[PDB]
Amino acid sequence: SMIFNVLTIFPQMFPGPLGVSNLGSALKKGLWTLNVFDIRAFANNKHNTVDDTPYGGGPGMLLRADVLGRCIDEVLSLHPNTKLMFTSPRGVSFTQDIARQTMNFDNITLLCGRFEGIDERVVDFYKLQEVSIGDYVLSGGELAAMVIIDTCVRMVPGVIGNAESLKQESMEGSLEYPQYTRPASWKGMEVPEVLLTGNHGEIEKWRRNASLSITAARRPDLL
Amino acid sequence: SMIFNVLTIFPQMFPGPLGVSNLGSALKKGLWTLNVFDIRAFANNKHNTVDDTPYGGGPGMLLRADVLGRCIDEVLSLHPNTKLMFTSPRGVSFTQDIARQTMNFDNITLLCGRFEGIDERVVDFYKLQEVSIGDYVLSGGELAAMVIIDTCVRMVPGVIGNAESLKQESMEGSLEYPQYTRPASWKGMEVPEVLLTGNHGEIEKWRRNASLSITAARRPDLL
Ligand SMILES: Nc1ncnc2c1ncn2[C@@H]1O[C@H](CSCC[C@H](N)C(=O)O)[C@@H](O)[C@H]1O
Ligand SMILES: Nc1ncnc2c1ncn2[C@@H]1O[C@H](CSCC[C@H](N)C(=O)O)[C@@H](O)[C@H]1O
Ligand SMILES: [Cl-]
Ligand SMILES: [Cl-]
Ligand SMILES: [Cl-]
Ligand SMILES: [Cl-]
Repeated sequence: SMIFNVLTIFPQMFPGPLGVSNLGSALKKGLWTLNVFDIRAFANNKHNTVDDTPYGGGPGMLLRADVLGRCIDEVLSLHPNTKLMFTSPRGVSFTQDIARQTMNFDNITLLCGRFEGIDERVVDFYKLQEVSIGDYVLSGGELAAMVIIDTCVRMVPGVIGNAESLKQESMEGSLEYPQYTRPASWKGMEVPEVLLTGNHGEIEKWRRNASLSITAARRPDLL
Repeated sequence: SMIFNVLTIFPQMFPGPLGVSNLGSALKKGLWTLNVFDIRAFANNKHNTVDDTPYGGGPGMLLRADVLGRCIDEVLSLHPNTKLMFTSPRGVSFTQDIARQTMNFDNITLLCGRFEGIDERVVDFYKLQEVSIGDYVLSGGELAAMVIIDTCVRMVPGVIGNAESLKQESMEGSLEYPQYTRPASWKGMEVPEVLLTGNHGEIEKWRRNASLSITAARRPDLL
């Protein structure tokens, strides 16, 4: 019920990080599905060439519209209502919220850029939704796609523990409070005593106030 | 001259995306170095256990300070001036700028969180610099570390073509203009004529104004 199609010239990168731990076992269980399309296999030319120099001059290469179009058209023949997305620094900033909106579609397609990007006609023709994972420049869209997929699949019911998932949701808009586990003492540093009292009321008070204080100090924008 | 130490419970994920294309060949050439430390190998216990339930209650698990400390101390014995960083949603927002500051150190260590995070004592004792790659929740720090490394290594001289690199720098603070390559016509859509005239002056004017218009429409914050 959660299908992601990844379009990439590096299919052997995938599943990669998406293949371990909860994501990976949820993938084996079939709680989500990952289809990785190799863009190169859709190159009709005798060259097998996916990229070419840009019209107008300037350095680098650009993914071609004909190759991309064949690949995307294949994806559309298989999944005609897929939500078409393009990893791009030029796109809207990915957030937990965009992640949730993205999941209201149950079939999502992520095009991974390489080189200097893709021919603009592909973006306009297919109305690709451009998405940036942040204000930094990656070498390719593959990491961005993995980031988007991990974020989304983490919220598919059954992928992570229910309690963890509910706690994560309820903490949204706040920074995580300090957390501790064994050993009791480490390099002479001890765990705050309240957390060792079993006093649920006081522990929860302490956590709320720590989160509140940390949030105001570092992410006041989260109000 | 650019050394990254990645601390992770999933060493087999790496190099992964960092191992392909320019990053990968620069890694083989030795323009940067990647040391992936397996946190599990530093678990002294008979259990081989890196994580444990948090003091004070609440769901999930947390990476232990004793295990992390042994691993990080090993890293410090080898690289005593390494810049210690921790992937965390609670951290400062990674940007091209933080990436450049990060590169003024030539030895960087990235701790990858898993589960609910790590024992806070580790953050305070080692003064870890917390870094978020965006306002979304990943399953682990590994993708964040890859994102940080890719961003940084992309600016190491010799990793990508000089011309591309200079163009990227000069376009900072602006959104990328529309780009085109062959074929001339695709699904009845043609390339803007100015880009086919060879007129460098007019092409550059057109690009500047497209970038300016797109930036104002979507990222006015980039002034
Ligand atoms: N922050 C980011 N978010 C999402 N995708 C990104 C990204 N940074 C790079 N990419 C991906 O990596 C590819 C190559 S980078 C493109 C560089 C180009 N000079 C430009 O400024 O746009 C992009 O096409 C895109 O798919
Ligand atoms: N946006 C982000 N940037 C950097 N690291 C992130 C991240 N999202 C998750 N992580 C990493 O993934 C690990 C597990 S997620 C931790 C979840 C916890 N409830 C919390 O809110 O902090 C984190 O310890 C961190 O290393
Ligand atoms: Cl591949
Ligand atoms: Cl569909
Ligand atoms: Cl592993
Ligand atoms: Cl050092």
